[PDB]
Amino acid sequence: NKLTLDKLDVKGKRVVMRVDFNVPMKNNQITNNQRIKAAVPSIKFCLDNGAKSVVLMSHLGRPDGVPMPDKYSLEPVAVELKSLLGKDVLFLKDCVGPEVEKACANPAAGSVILLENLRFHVEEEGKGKDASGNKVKAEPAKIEAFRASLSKLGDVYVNDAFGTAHRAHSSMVGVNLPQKAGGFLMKKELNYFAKALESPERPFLAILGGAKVADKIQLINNMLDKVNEMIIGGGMAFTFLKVLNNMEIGTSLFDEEGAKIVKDLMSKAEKNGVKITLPVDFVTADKFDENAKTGQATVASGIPAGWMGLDCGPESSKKYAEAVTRAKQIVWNGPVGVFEWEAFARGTKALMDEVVKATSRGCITIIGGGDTATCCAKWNTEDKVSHVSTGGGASLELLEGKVLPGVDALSNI
Repeated sequence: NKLTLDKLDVKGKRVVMRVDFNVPMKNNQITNNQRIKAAVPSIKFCLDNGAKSVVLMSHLGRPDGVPMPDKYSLEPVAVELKSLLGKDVLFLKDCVGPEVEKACANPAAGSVILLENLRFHVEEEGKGKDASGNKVKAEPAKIEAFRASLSKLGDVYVNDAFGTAHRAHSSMVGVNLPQKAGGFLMKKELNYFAKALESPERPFLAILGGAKVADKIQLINNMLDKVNEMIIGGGMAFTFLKVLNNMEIGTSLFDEEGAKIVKDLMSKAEKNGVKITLPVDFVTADKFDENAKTGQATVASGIPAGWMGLDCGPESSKKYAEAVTRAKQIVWNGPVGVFEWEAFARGTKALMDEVVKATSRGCITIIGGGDTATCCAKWNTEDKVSHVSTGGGASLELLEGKVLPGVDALSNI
């Protein structure tokens, strides 16, 4: 088992903390601060408990190992963190090197420091692209030196970067300090998912939605071994329906590879006892546009040639709601329509309504990061579900039954 922050003594200690501050940005400003807010409990605990410093490190975006200060700087995050903490945050223009080590060597007590984007250095990922666009690999001596440098910035290490936990990057697995502790966010996220996977309240419903089938196959198979019911929604559903029901789907997404295995998936579900709920009706569009002409369809009518399905219809929302009603635990990963466009948002919104009502009556409702978490912000329901994950990719890994290097790298207890 793993060391965690609650058991760590930080008094008079410099804490180097990996966080996931890889927040959505637009035009040099933050569009969603949840990832930042999510780390505050760990940071506050360190400060409250006497830490000399807290040195925060993260990536932002995918600069691919070249400094891109004008495009992918973490400077705005520092400003936002200050607002959230109500305490000053010193932003450094790099993450390693002699000046950074000196700045972090013995700061004034209580100092909060945010380093520049780790991914400005190829050593963080271990690979990248040069300024010319060439793929490159980092060199071993250089990668060790990068890790050594980060390790100097603190006396103890905390990893609260749940969002990044799937990445075996230098900041994430390569810090060499005597104590390497999981932070409060890391703990909370893992604990929600482990329980869902291992010991769920039942019935356990998974709601999976998305465009493709092919890239959810490990997810669906693993989940089919854990759940009692599954809703398969969004664009991916058309593959199941074309295969299963001989449905005419028009220009709707169709996954040729996935089509090959739909029956195998259904057969597994039937063997395991899992009830599969697919959509039975749709909102149609003449093209993939917010302002497309719209229509309605059912599995039986088909979708007319040249049209595409972009949301489920009211009959599907009904059927989805029945499954939600039965559930004692829910994991929801994926919207069931093109939620960012009004004409195609009704299915997702209705489903959100149901999940919120479920929570109120004791359902454990866990919302996967990414698009599903985005819907929670959009519709202001972040506090009306049990858990809104900060980590869409990381949580998909957990849902697929895979290990997280970021976790595994922590100190054993």
